[PDB]
Amino acid sequence: XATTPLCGPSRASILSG
Amino acid sequence: HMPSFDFDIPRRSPQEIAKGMVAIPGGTFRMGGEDPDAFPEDGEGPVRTVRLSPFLIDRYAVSNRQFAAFVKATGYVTDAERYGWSFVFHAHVAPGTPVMDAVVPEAPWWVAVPGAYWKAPEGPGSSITDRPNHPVVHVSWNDAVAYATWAGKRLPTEAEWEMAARGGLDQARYPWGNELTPRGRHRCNIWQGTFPVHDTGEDGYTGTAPVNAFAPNGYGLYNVAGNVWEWCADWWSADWHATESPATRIDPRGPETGTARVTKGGSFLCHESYCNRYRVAARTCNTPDSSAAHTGFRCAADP
Ligand SMILES: [Ca+2]
Ligand SMILES: [Ca+2]
Ligand SMILES: [Cl-]
Ligand SMILES: [Cu+]
Repeated sequence: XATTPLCGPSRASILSG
Repeated sequence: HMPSFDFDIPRRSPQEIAKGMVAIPGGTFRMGGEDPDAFPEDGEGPVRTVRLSPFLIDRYAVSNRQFAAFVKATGYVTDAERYGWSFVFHAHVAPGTPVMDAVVPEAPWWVAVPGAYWKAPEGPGSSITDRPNHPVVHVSWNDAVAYATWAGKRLPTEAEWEMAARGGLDQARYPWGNELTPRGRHRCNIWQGTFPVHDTGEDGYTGTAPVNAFAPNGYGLYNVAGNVWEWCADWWSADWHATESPATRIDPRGPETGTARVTKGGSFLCHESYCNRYRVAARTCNTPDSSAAHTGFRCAADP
């Protein structure tokens, strides 16, 4: 899929700055 | 894992615990997958023979009505309520609902919605009045373990989940066999159409379905493929299970440490053109306090 498809959205993933 | 709870664990009999569960006898099965299109980072392989001790497993994912009874009895507050938001699929957010600017990298279809939680799965203004027998969603791994412990149960290991979901078939693609819609019949609730733009709802549902939808597998389990992702006990890795040892082949528990817990089964959002993760060997993970509109759980128990 360009990088591995994502099915599990994590709370950690939205933290960025 | 050592959880902390603010409710006492009630006394329950073996007969009460086993209601709605099926007994999986001890024995071996072939775990894992070797589809050449599997994503390497998912670690579906190797295929291996695993021996499991006898266990019980729920026929159905835990429902809204059941989770509501747990909350009524304990006062339990879910992770999504503590954080104040949870993940909702973009097509299910009603226009005007307050939404966060948050971005899940690579997955813009996920929306962080203040006030979305198990009883209001699309955010403020939504409810579960018409979904008592749908799987509970917006439950984190912590919430699932709390429910399971209150119920006298536990989460299945990945191997237990997969043995039960395979339903007595040896290395079939799906719980029921190798064809996705044998005899032209939908057998699970996944996406049809063009992901993430348009779900045609050919299988009857563009969101969750009741926990008893579709035919069961050969062991009597419903919606192991599709509907909602299901939390398992194990820490995630892509390669711990590549080792050949008693720890990885007899009642395997997964690695002792990790950052995300395993989820199995795929959901109403999965599709062959994107993730292809509704095959029974498929696997992914999520961090244990995370929650989403497509993730729930079923329980296991020691007889
Ligand atoms: Ca569907
Ligand atoms: Ca499932
Ligand atoms: Cl219902
Ligand atoms: Cu998926």
